[PDB]
Amino acid sequence: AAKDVKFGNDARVKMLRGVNVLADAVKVTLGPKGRNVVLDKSFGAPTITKDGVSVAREIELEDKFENMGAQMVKEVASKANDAAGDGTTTATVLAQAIITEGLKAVAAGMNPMDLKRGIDKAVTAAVEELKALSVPCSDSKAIAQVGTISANSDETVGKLIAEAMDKVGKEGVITVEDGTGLQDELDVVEGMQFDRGYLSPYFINKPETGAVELESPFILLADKKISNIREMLPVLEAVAKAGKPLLIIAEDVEGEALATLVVNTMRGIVKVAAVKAPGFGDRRKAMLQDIATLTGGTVISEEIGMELEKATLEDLGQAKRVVINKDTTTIIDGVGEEAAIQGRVAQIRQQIEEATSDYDREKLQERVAKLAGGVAVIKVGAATEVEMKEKKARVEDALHATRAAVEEGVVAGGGVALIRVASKLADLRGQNEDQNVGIKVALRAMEAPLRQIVLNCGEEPSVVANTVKGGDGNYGYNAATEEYGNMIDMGILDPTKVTRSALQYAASVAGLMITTECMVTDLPK
Amino acid sequence: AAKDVKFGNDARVKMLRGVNVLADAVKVTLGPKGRNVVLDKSFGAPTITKDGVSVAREIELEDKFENMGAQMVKEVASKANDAAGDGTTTATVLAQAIITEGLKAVAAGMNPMDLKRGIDKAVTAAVEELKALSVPCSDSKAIAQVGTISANSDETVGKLIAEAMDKVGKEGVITVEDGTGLQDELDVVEGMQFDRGYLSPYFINKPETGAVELESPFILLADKKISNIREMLPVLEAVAKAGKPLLIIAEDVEGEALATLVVNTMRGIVKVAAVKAPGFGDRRKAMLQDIATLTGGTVISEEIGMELEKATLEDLGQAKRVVINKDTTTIIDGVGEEAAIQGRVAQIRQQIEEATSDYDREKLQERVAKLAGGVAVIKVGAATEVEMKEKKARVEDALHATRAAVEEGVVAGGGVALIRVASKLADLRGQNEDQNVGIKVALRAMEAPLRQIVLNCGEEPSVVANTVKGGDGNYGYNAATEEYGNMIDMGILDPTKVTRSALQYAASVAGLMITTECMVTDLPK
Amino acid sequence: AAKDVKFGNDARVKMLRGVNVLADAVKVTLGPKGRNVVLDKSFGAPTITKDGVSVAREIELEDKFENMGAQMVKEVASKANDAAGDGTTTATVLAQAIITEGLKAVAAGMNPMDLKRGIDKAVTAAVEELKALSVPCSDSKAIAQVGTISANSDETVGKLIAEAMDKVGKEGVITVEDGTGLQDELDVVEGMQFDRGYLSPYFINKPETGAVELESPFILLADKKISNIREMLPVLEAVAKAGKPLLIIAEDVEGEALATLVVNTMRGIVKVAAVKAPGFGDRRKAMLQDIATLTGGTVISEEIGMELEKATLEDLGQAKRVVINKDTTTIIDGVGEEAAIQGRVAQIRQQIEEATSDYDREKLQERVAKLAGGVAVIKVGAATEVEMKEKKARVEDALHATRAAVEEGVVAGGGVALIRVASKLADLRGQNEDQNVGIKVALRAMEAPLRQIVLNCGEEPSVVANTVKGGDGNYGYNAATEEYGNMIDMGILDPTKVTRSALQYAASVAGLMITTECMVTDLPK
Amino acid sequence: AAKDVKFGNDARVKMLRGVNVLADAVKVTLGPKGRNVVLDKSFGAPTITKDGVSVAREIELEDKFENMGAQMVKEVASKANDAAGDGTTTATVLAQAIITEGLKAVAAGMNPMDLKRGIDKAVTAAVEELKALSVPC
Ligand SMILES: Nc1ncnc2c1ncn2[C@@H]1O[C@H](COP(=O)(O)OP(=O)(O)O)[C@@H](O)[C@H]1O
Ligand SMILES: Nc1ncnc2c1ncn2[C@@H]1O[C@H](COP(=O)(O)OP(=O)(O)O)[C@@H](O)[C@H]1O
Ligand SMILES: Nc1ncnc2c1ncn2[C@@H]1O[C@H](COP(=O)(O)OP(=O)(O)O)[C@@H](O)[C@H]1O
Ligand code: BEF
Ligand SMILES: [K+]
Ligand SMILES: [K+]
Ligand SMILES: [K+]
Ligand SMILES: [K+]
Ligand SMILES: [Mg+2]
Ligand SMILES: [Mg+2]
Ligand SMILES: [Mg+2]
Ligand SMILES: [Mg+2]
Repeated sequence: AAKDVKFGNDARVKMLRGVNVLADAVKVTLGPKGRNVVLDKSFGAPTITKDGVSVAREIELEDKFENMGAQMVKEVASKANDAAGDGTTTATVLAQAIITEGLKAVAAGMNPMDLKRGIDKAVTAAVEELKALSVPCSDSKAIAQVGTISANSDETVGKLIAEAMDKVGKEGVITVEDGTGLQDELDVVEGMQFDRGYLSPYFINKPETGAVELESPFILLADKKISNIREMLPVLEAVAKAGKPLLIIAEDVEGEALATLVVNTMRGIVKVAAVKAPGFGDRRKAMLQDIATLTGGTVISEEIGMELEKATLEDLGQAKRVVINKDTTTIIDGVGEEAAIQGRVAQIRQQIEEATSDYDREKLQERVAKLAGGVAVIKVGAATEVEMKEKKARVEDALHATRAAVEEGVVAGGGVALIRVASKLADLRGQNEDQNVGIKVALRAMEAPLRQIVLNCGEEPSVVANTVKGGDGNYGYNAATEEYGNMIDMGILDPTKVTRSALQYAASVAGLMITTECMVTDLPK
Repeated sequence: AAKDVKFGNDARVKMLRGVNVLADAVKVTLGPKGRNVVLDKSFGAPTITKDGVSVAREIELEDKFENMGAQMVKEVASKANDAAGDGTTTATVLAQAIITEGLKAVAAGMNPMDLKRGIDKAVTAAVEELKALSVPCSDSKAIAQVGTISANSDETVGKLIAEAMDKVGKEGVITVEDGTGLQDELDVVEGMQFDRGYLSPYFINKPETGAVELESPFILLADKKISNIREMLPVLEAVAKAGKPLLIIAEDVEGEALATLVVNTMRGIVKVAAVKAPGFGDRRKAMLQDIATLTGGTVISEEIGMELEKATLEDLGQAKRVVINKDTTTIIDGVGEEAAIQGRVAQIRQQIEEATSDYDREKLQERVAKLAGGVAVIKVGAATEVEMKEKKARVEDALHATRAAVEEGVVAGGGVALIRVASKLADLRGQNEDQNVGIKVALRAMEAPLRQIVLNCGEEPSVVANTVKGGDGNYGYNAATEEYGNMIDMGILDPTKVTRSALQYAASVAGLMITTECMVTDLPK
Repeated sequence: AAKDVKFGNDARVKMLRGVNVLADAVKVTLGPKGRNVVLDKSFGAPTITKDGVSVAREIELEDKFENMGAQMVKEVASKANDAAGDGTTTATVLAQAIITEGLKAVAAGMNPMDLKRGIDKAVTAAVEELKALSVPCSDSKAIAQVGTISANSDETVGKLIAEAMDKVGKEGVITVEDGTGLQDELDVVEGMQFDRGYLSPYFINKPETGAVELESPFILLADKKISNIREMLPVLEAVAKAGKPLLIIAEDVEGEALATLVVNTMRGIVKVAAVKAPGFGDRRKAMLQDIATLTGGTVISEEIGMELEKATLEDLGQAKRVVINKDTTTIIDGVGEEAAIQGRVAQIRQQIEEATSDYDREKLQERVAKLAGGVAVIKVGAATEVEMKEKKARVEDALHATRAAVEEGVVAGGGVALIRVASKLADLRGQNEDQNVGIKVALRAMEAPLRQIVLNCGEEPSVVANTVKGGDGNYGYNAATEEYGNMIDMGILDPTKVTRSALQYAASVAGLMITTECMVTDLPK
Repeated sequence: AAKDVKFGNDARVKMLRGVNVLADAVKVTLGPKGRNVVLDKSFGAPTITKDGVSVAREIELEDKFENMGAQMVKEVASKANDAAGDGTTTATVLAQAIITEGLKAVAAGMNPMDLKRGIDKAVTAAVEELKALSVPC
């Protein structure tokens, strides 16, 4: 199809307009006191929200080049959120600040390479200072405090998270489910987790979380590529009985069988979830065999000459609950008999004793840790049902926050860590008058989060920013109570990973947009 | 799809225009002497109404942003009506007054946060004063007078309501049905009510009330999630015989089964009503078993290994009449034999004697109260049929009014309670010159109901408002007779819940619109 | 359909506009530091790329004559890339330079014949000088260095390529496959390669490479033209069992059977790849028989009176892996037993001893070398999977580079060889004042690659070009480190075939455009 | 009459565009290998000239902000012709170069008055050096 092509400043102005529209819509919700955005709906009353993810989801522009700019910033913010677990609006704010200043500089006649170099060196220095500023969070008390803070001053949630990480290790697997009464019950079962997501996004039955959930499902353990429906039709017919879902774990499922399964799921004949087998090479079969032993199943591989046609319900495995994420699959409470679990664990342990390679033994300890660690289950108790659901959501968010906090520590919240590092780095210089303009652009953009937070609350950003810069350590401004104080003592924290990820991804997208020479899109016809 | 995005005053002006159109259309019907609105119809002659609910239902705007404003106000007015049982037009009037003044203030340069704070504190003070004014209505005589007033001076309606509440308790279940002759007959049967509405809005066969009604229906007591039609085809086939409706009470019905049932109901092959089982956790099965023993049925649960395929008409329960609301299900006159119900009551009573927790014994007290209280039935007698239907509607509205009156008491009607509180609070002050503008906005908007009532009747609002403010207590203006006097003695009352709900929801929507920074809607294409 | 016809300068201006748009979009990505081009996508976030092939693929123009110019340059650039393995962007840059200057000269009144003659003689002289500069690369050490350089300083890739070419000869067959662990394993099996591509482009299941890949496929060895499906239904029905793909190698497949096979592949019933038999005449049957012996099959020829209807799985051959390219078919690890292979080799060797013609014996040595050489397999080992895939792609590109390097040697990269030859040929003269304008146009366009590389890096092209011209030998500019030095020592090489092919194809397309008198296209309706 | 008001960078880019139009017309005639400019005259035949002030006195633009820029830069050539009788193309070239680099420095956040003071100091020192560098003729 015929294309529209733009070069140079003509492309830059369109990207700048799109970025400004997106960020202007999204940034008014930053902080604890964000303003309201009314999002229209096809039918009924609109949606009034203070969340930036929701606002960014429904932002689409009629002009194609401005739409390119908006989508470019949006997908980088999504990447930052995925990597860190939080920080979409902050990353968007940083990206807009850097992009606006840098594109103004480029339009004046400066060398884009020098600006990009200055921005990159400023960001690297800031990241080093951020590492210097961070304080470790590894002991139980700090973990509980971080959980309570992330649960909006809910001490029970932090208590449960601390108990779970003390039970199954801080690097283990934790899952939350619905409870029965008002009691928060925690228990340990046998399971494992491997990083393979669903093959198609059309299998998702929980759009609230964007994940696939199965209750007491059968699993097909095929060590081959699925190529024809005729191979799986008897298995599908057997699964249709008793009304139980089926989980497909095989080497790969290509177009025709994937389309058949997607159509079946949409019309609801049989609910099927498909996931690729973990790993590759000769270790993939070991991973699959460990899964089969955990779930008490049988591996169907062409090497043994086994056919999916002659497969009954016996060969399938059974698990209590299975959760499939975008890029992660969790198996919880397999029915595989436990003495067989001990026998397999002992066998691979003896293999470990025979390991002669560093990488090989590392993979073997990975396998034994996955197989013998188990998973932790936290059951949410409440009086009514809606509060139980929102409490479960709070527990999930607190788990995501606590994982990053344990990974890299915590820094003062409210946007004051970036102010600390920017005030530290005020002496940084570049080799060129254009690399100096880039260094000033990146350091000026670290005050944007706190300034926008104070602006949303309704005070004067300049006075509060000056007062915070004048202080030292964790001195900062509490937006909820409109008073100053030590941010740690007021319980306003951010994990270091969130801040670092947001800053780095904003700088990345800004550098990509600064050195862009052409944009090609379809005609507006 | 591409979106249109507006910021700031550009959004505020559009919301203001939409709110003005909606409220100007709806407020001319307020009071006993409202004017006429001519609503067009697809075919034939128009509809002429003095009711604001009907007028608000058919208001749409061609401009998208103004339509967002109108729908925003309409949805909050509907919330107020649902919470209090009455007060849609009053809530719309209060909301328009506050929104207009506050948006004018915001456009002039005042700070939205301070305005919202002033409005909120004025409303809280008004609510406290309204609680101060209210007088109790708990004894039988006051209940009878409130019922008579709510039934347009119909003493028989109040007599029946007072008898029913003295019979089955002021917090019991009361239902009204069609009678046989001219006699108003009241009787007590065995029944239960639980707060679970219909699964889909397409099951409603009575658009006049917006409720589902079933006569002698069978009930399916399934303690499992229903997902495949093949589980229920035999049961549906059995139900199709004898031409009796079926009510589904289960854990949940997912996409395809719900769609199949909706299609079957729409084409009328079998009339089916679907409703979710009450509660959750381990108590949900207790409630389901109590329902089963009430209606003489059998619980079909996968734990016992029972299948819906091998289910005949025997396992189903039978009830004389079942009514389903938007969020409430009522079962009247179950065929369950009384000795089984009494033995169940004794069993849970012995459980209560063994209760060791306050909230646990609270659930148990709720259960025994629901199971042993029963329901009251009021049968409407009249000479003709149209008169009987109109009297039944009057009885229903009187029941809704009397419930709120018992819950929170009564205050003088005609809009004079709000004048009383506004005149009381004339000394209230704020911390800022912008919080003072907010306080004056909220207190000035409390005279809007009485002024609009007097304007609709045809007098001068200012003279009557001044005369009423001059008085004290229950002194007020009768719009029907154009005469002053004591409101209580002339029988013009409002429940305190209606006034409080209208004021609070109006202030809520006004605060939402004041602090709105962006509006995103689809392109007009 | 009605056409639009343009003559002379009206056609030239449109072609010039199209060529300018294409080259302006594509050339900003040239070198190690090319800028970014944002390519819109139908859904989601755009594509940001620094690769000229991707940018050139998605360029279409709304104007039809300008689109002729763009497609004309694009197709010749693709030819150059196919012939040399690299040099699409460089060929585009050279073509644009020559075309622009030559068309400017033509529009002024100079004779197109003389301009074309001058350009042709300048290019021939440059090719001779480029042959003079080239340094041979045939010994193992130079091969290893060339492989390492082409693999981005990856010594293991070069080591593997050198080992493979030392095993199976520098003119042998090399194939890369996915490995198992982290070990790079190299082995030799029995196979052959013949230059026959897929019959239809719809059989390709690997759009990343644009090739057909089959795993353990059956092959149909038919020595006749296939035209009726009824001949080939039973064989496909047999093939559908066990879910194995089928490779069709016959004299030719006409419209009906090819369409049926394409439809079957598209809907995924049976995966079929079709290829024409190699050669022609009486040698074609000998080649087909050699393939059949290699794969342990049976030739189905009408001369023996064999029918495809009475063909079972026995007559088909089996191979471990088969790869089909655009114009090349590779058979790897046939199941043909080795003693039969040796007997066949001895038989054709005895035939060679009886050869009495030079060309005939040349065909016989071709046959024996292809039959007895075998193929080399290189297996890529890595830790993760994405790394393994990227490394395999790097190995493939290094193989393409090393083949050309062995074929013709290497010259200094960065565009300094063309500067060397242009500075050598500054004394060249033509017979006419119009042939002198053509000679200056061709020599001025040889500095365009280095100037564009330096422009993309951010320096001043004139100063760097002058410094490079002042030097001698392999002195040149390193764009990655912005430092001068000897190009060989910094490891910036470029095969002579790539440069020669790019220059020649650019001159060809320029000469075609210069002597073009008319352009016929469809109406814009 | 009614007026049009432009603030900041918009004004500066319009002004620089006008400066560039006039300077690009004038600068093609500089040196031993400069060329001629044909000037249309309402009364008579066109004049073919290689003089800087003759070309500069002729330029007027359609846009009014760009016309302001051109009208301001024209005074350099006018004054140079009035004072020395020669050297007007060189003056125009220098003025355009200074304006371009100064606007680049201003867009980087510098104070224009301090830049102006620095330019003045540099030019004063330069004139002293030029006086020191001459020889009698
Ligand atoms: N009470 C508070 N006072 C000041 N800043 C706060 C407070 N609570 C949270 N914050 C800060 O506000 C930010 C949260 O903004 P949010 O809307 O969550 O955007 P994001 O999704 O990008 O994190 C965090 O950086 C946090 O440090
Ligand atoms: N005879 C009367 N004189 C004065 N006011 C009255 C009289 N009867 C009812 N009202 C008042 O009119 C209001 C009823 O208006 P209505 O049209 O029902 O609006 P809504 O549905 O919002 O209550 C009540 O607040 C009531 O106090
Ligand atoms: N480090 C370097 N310094 C200078 N020139 C380089 C360097 N690396 C590669 N080149 C040159 O850049 C060219 C590669 O450009 P490329 O984007 O690959 O275009 P093409 O696809 O036409 O080869 C080669 O001619 C090579 O000689
Ligand atoms: F143009 Be100047 F007068 F030499
Ligand atoms: K928020
Ligand atoms: K009315
Ligand atoms: K490149
Ligand atoms: K001159
Ligand atoms: Mg957040
Ligand atoms: Mg009413
Ligand atoms: Mg290349
Ligand atoms: Mg002169």
